[PDB]
Amino acid sequence: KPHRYRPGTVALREIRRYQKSTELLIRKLPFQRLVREIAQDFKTDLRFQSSAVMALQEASEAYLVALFEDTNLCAIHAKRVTIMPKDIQLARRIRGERA
Amino acid sequence: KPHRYRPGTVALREIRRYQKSTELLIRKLPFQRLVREIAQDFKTDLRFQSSAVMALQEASEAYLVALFEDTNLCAIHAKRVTIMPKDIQLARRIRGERA
Amino acid sequence: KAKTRSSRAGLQFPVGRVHRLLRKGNYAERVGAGAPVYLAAVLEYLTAEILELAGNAARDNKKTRIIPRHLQLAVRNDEELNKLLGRVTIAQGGVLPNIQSVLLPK
Amino acid sequence: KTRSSRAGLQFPVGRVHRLLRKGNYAERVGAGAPVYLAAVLEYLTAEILELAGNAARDNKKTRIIPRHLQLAVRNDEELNKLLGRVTIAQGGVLPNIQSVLLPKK
Amino acid sequence: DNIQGITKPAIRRLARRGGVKRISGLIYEETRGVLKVFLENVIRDAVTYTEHAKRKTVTAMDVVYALKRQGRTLYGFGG
Amino acid sequence: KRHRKVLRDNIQGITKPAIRRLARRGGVKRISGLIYEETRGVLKVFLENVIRDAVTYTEHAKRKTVTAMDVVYALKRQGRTLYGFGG
Amino acid sequence: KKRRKTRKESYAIYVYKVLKQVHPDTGISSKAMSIMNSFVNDVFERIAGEASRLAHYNKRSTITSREIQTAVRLLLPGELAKHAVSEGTKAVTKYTSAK
Amino acid sequence: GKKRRKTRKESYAIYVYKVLKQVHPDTGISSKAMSIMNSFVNDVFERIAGEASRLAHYNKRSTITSREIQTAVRLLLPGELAKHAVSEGTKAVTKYTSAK
DNA sequence: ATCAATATCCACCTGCAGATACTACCAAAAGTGTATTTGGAAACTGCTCCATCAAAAGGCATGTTCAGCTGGATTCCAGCTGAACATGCCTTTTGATGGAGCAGTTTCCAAATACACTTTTGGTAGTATCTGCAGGTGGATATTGAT
DNA sequence: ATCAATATCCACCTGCAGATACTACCAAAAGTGTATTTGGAAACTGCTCCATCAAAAGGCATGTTCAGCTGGAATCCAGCTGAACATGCCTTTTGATGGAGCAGTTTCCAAATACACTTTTGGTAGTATCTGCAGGTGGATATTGAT
Ligand SMILES: [Cl-]
Ligand SMILES: [Cl-]
Ligand SMILES: [Cl-]
Ligand SMILES: [Cl-]
Ligand code: NI
Ligand code: NI
Ligand code: NI
Ligand code: NI
Ligand code: NI
Ligand code: NI
Ligand code: NI
Ligand code: NI
Ligand code: NI
Ligand code: NI
Ligand code: NI
Ligand code: NI
Ligand code: NI
Ligand code: NI
Ligand code: NI
Ligand code: NI
Ligand code: NI
Ligand code: NI
Ligand code: NI
Ligand code: NI
Ligand code: NI
Ligand code: NI
Ligand code: NI
Ligand code: NI
Ligand code: NI
Ligand code: NI
Ligand code: NI
Ligand code: NI
Ligand code: NI
Ligand code: NI
Ligand code: NI
Ligand code: NI
Ligand code: NI
Ligand code: NI
Ligand code: NI
Ligand code: NI
Ligand code: NI
Ligand code: NI
Ligand code: NI
Ligand code: NI
Ligand code: NI
Ligand code: NI
Ligand code: NI
Ligand code: NI
Ligand code: NI
Ligand code: NI
Ligand code: NI
Repeated sequence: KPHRYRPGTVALREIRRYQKSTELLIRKLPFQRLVREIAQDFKTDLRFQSSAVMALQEASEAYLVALFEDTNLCAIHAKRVTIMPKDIQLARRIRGERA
Repeated sequence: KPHRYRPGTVALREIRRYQKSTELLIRKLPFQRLVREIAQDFKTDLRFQSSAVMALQEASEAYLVALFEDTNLCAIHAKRVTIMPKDIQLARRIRGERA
Repeated sequence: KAKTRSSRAGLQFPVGRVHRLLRKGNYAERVGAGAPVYLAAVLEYLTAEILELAGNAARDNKKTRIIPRHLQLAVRNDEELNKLLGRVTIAQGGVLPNIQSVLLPK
Repeated sequence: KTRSSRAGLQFPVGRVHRLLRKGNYAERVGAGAPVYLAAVLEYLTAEILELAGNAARDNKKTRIIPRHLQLAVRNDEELNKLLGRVTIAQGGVLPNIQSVLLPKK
Repeated sequence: DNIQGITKPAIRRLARRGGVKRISGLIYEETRGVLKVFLENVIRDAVTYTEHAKRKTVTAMDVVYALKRQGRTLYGFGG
Repeated sequence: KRHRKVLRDNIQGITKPAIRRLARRGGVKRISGLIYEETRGVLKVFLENVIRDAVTYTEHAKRKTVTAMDVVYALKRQGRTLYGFGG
Repeated sequence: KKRRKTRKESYAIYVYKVLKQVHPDTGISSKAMSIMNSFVNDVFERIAGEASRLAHYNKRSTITSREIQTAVRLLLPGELAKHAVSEGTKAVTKYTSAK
Repeated sequence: GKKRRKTRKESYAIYVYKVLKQVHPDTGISSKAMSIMNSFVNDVFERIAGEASRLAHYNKRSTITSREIQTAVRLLLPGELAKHAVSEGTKAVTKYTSAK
């Protein structure tokens, strides 16, 4: 008398959903806090044009999305279907970010 | 009683040897003909300063060695020690040489 | 002024502007009359190509107004623009639908 | 009285003032800019020669060769990165074998 | 927290947009580390453009130019 | 008198031993049999791209000789800067 | 009202005109138009930048139409290069042969 | 002696050699390594000059001053190299500006 | 296979954010015409260096085969670890309102560019001359693989 | 564990390719001084759009349960390494030759700069008209997972 989908079915559904759209996927305020927090170590009492944070979010999420694409290829190459820190790690090394 | 090193022992010795040295590892003339052939298909009646060919070789060897490091890393991620075309392909995909 | 250099060259893009922009850009001491015409035309062509495929992209998705989504689809679907824009991020463009075949059910 | 000696520099301030003009980087070039640049350039040359000199020494050689620049650059985290997209002809690579490839057990 | 404001469901959404099906639990901390390194690099440079301009506000241009030189050109903010 | 021969199949001049040496420098211990043909392919594409830009610079200079500088400028514009050969 | 008028120029109106010639029935959002503006600035910068290098490699002090041409060759991929060279020569011709 | 007078091909090699004597008085340098060195100097010059170029543009300025060069160095060199380069550069400007 | 529960799809709908359309005021952008200057194409030509053949070894390193070791590919399988799931509360968002500071303006001078002798220097040219080290050899220490 | 059969080391040799040091002369580069011009600091200004917190909205932390993916273990065999053997028409290397074409120098004209004076126009700033589609719905039907 419960309705459960098999594991992976909701996953697949979500992929189809999120690849079809373009809305940002991190929530605006936590991102803003983090940006300000990180900037504070370079210079104190800083303000940000609202479009300057927008830019950073767009650039950040584009970057992570593409890193998950590469990460996924790395899992699959190891005959897995679960991404793991070693996958992200190998992507970044080959990309020349860790190297 | 004839003596045989086990498989992998001469290979390891070779890594040490070639990692130690800096000499070009493809022979000069074969490399030069290849350059002249590829260039000729773009444009006929070209000539090359000798240091143009030497620059192309130095550039091509450094590129191939580095691709092997990245490829080696891709085999090891797959829990192998044998490099395979799919390892090179994964390297080139993540480097953006492909996709 | 009789006719704008754009109309002399048959171009909808601002030849004058391009010429001025080449000077103020410190690209070289002198700038020949031909160059801004050549350059303007190249820029028009590339714009037309992108707008052409993004128009198509807008049509398919049953729409008449181009949004960043449509420039993303146009560019990423085209082997050539995609390379040219290999290191570019179009804001609000998302990604091409793609699911690795080994992840598909059963 | 040279501007180099005047700034306390071995690197040529006159030459750097000149190359900055010929390079079309801006309509005007202030007199301090070449001074600063010649200094930065000399600082970096000093850093790499320092370390290359040691690699030569570690290898019982007294003459620096491109192999020495390469050990120097690749062993130094910051030079390595500054020169991360750069190939040093005849530099070879750093000795490095991945653990798993070693024999044991 | 702050870095933890980038929540597990957010990270999961991004991964899905990148075509990811299943996700190891350790991925979340790794993703945040990765994000922090990305922003540090971009912000450091943008803030250097701000300091030069003698401003106390980071402008979109400062970010857009920082992204350019990091080799991550972004379109849509150059007005 | 005028020589010129036909140049063909020179990519096979990149011998198995020479590819084995390069992979060694790259720290590679074991090599599958299909690696040789793959490597030749990848090299060929690398050269095609470098040589093509190099020859473009050659033509633009109105030269018939490809200089070290043409190669050096070509490598530079593809993000593979080479030190050791000039400018 | 010539005070707050620090004129910010953009390729918008020209982008808009070209839109009509290719899809007269179709329009374009703010964000999209902004994307396009960035695109044109960018290609300008890249092409102009490459011409600048060419001119310098050959100790020239002028950027002629020959420089833009080589620049486009070096920059654009195959087919796009072909057509842009086409459009470019066509427009210089037309312009020479205009009163 | 003298063949139609070849045009001057200028390089940083004498400067590089001086700096080498300063840090390692008994060490020499092959001409290949010197070639690498001269390349590296031209390379860093172009890179700094170019960041500077852009910097000026971005701020509607038409002059590259020591301040543009400084921001450029900070944009270009990593961590500890930037700090010391900025310190050596500032040192030099100060030293220079206080003569006369 | 039977089949209920949900997801997904489709036409249709409204309202409003954001598109377009039309007018007016204006600095600066753009061309037009006309004396002035100069980069670079053209013709000639000296001198570098590229192609090419020769003939040896300085014979090295390659291609071919063949044995048999072991890494990679497969199959199976236990438990560990991610996915699915449900909703109150607690964090984000979407609104409102001063005021910080970016961006505009205009004043003015410290420092830039221009231009003229006058001096100094790095490149080069060319013999003249040491020296570090590549490659040789031997003969003493290090490792691998068979028992 | 011994050890035998190699590879590996490294310190002391050589002959010369390549590095450093003569002095030569000089075009160009660099300095010094002088008059003429100017970008941008710096000081003030306003209105834009940024940080703050109103309450209105709604995403997510929590934990428990369990399917299925992961790594571990076991077996098998073929695809790879090592090495022997035969011999490049193979590559290196040395060096000589003829002359292609690159690079340096001159003459000279066409296209660019400099500039003044005229005419246009793209951007900004409203003001008003209007419309494409995001989001809400109703109803068919396709997908999923439990039988
Ligand atoms: Cl992991
Ligand atoms: Cl494979
Ligand atoms: Cl022209
Ligand atoms: Cl200055
Ligand atoms: Ni902090
Ligand atoms: Ni051919
Ligand atoms: Ni296409
Ligand atoms: Ni360091
Ligand atoms: Ni063949
Ligand atoms: Ni159409
Ligand atoms: Ni140059
Ligand atoms: Ni076509
Ligand atoms: Ni700009
Ligand atoms: Ni320090
Ligand atoms: Ni039913
Ligand atoms: Ni049911
Ligand atoms: Ni339907
Ligand atoms: Ni509105
Ligand atoms: Ni002239
Ligand atoms: Ni000239
Ligand atoms: Ni022969
Ligand atoms: Ni067998
Ligand atoms: Ni085994
Ligand atoms: Ni089980
Ligand atoms: Ni768990
Ligand atoms: Ni609720
Ligand atoms: Ni207010
Ligand atoms: Ni204020
Ligand atoms: Ni201000
Ligand atoms: Ni001298
Ligand atoms: Ni000499
Ligand atoms: Ni030796
Ligand atoms: Ni021996
Ligand atoms: Ni043993
Ligand atoms: Ni000699
Ligand atoms: Ni001003
Ligand atoms: Ni002024
Ligand atoms: Ni089970
Ligand atoms: Ni498994
Ligand atoms: Ni089996
Ligand atoms: Ni001769
Ligand atoms: Ni001759
Ligand atoms: Ni000739
Ligand atoms: Ni010539
Ligand atoms: Ni108008
Ligand atoms: Ni308006
Ligand atoms: Ni409507
Ligand atoms: Ni309507
Ligand atoms: Ni809808
Ligand atoms: Ni419904
Ligand atoms: Ni079913």
